[PDB]
Amino acid sequence: DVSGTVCLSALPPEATDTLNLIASDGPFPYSQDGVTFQNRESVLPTQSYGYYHEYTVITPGARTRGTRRIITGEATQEDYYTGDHYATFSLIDQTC
Repeated sequence: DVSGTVCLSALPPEATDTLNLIASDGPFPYSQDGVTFQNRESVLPTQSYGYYHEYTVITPGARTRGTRRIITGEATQEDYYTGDHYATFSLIDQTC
């Protein structure tokens, strides 16, 4: 299930950066950014394979990819933020 909605302005500034790269279709910091997200645990609504894609939300000072990501849904303005490594998700509202 989705944990409600959250304004983009209420997320880390890196979330905004990630959405800007997605808008320009890259380039991304990680060649894997953009890979299909399976939604294997069905946390997000059920959709066909390829409906979702995952992108890194950089964590300051991290040597790894961290636990922050943005999962895009193919629908317009459909984006999910996870700060706990795919455990929970919140719908991102870019209008606030």
